[PDB]
Amino acid sequence: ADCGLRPLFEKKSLEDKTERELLESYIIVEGSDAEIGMSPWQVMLFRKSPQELLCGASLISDRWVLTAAHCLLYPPWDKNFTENDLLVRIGKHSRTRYERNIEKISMLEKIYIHPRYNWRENLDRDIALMKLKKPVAFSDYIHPVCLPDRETAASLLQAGYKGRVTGWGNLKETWTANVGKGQPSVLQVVNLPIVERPVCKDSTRIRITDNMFCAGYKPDEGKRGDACEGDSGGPFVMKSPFNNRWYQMGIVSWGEGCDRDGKYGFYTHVFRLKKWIQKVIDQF
Amino acid sequence: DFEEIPEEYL
Ligand SMILES: N=C(N)NCCCC[C@H](NC(=O)[C@@H](Cc1ccc(O)cc1)NC(=O)[C@@H]1CCN1C(=O)[C@@H](CC1CCCCC1)NC(=O)[C@H]1CC[C@@H](CNC(=N)N)CC1)C(N)=O
Repeated sequence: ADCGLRPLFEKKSLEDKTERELLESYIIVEGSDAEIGMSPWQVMLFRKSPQELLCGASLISDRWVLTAAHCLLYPPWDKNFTENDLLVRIGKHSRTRYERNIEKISMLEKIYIHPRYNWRENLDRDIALMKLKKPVAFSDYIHPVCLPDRETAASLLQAGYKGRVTGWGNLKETWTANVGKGQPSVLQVVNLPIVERPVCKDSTRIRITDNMFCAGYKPDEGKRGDACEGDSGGPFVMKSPFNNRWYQMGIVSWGEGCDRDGKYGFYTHVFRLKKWIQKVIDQF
Repeated sequence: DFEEIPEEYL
């Protein structure tokens, strides 16, 4: 009920450095350092052993975390994680450090993957929920994002309208680490424009469904940016200009290379899968 | 690369 309102920004009426870019449009590679508390709903899916970052995710209540299904189940790469294999890290900023007194670590209680998730062909319905064993305590760095309703999705999911993607994924498509620019020290953020469905389809050979949308700049626009390895499962948000709340419209799903010209990032269409989300949450 | 988290959560 208090979703999408950040403690360090909306709550005290302060704006972050680029949110105006999104509003102006209403009618991670090549991104930048996120401000503190800029994304209170940001979650890190963490592998117990070997301790590493699996994916991005988002907090939608004190007990539920949203993410991409391929983050937990992807037979092609022999990926099939179970509850105890993971941990969710919330309230983070630094990628590798254990942020004492600020971040909170949660154990998973149950994984819920969309029954019709298409890992075989095009990642259709790439969505998954995670119920935490215990509620997480909200704070200045920990707060849930809102989920879109039909009207909100209808007015904001338009070509040209920009959204925001965050994560600790790679800085470059080309394999790189802490030596020649590859892994970021802190959370990265990038604002990207939603793209016209026809354009999305013409950019790939893969079959695009209504449960997905694509975002990113066209080669002619000069500006760049995209998600990359380590960023999947992360949130694609938008700030409603109607009520000034942040809404998660998409989930980082897939692409073909990172930040490639003529190519775009694909995201899970959260609203189209909201009924499933509701059922799961209501049923369990 | 990743700092050691407390065993309490492991
Ligand atoms: N684990 C491995 N063995 N290999 C890792 C390959 C990682 C490729 C990379 N992906 C990623 O970083 C992340 C997060 C992301 C989401 C949107 C976005 O715009 C950017 C990043 N997501 C994913 O891993 C999901 C599961 C398979 N994903 C893919 O991206 C697919 C796309 C399709 C796969 C068939 C079913 C529908 C979806 N491609 C890939 O792995 C290929 C990557 C490189 C090739 C070109 N390079 C080459 N050496 N041949 C093009 C494609 C990306 N953006 O292409």
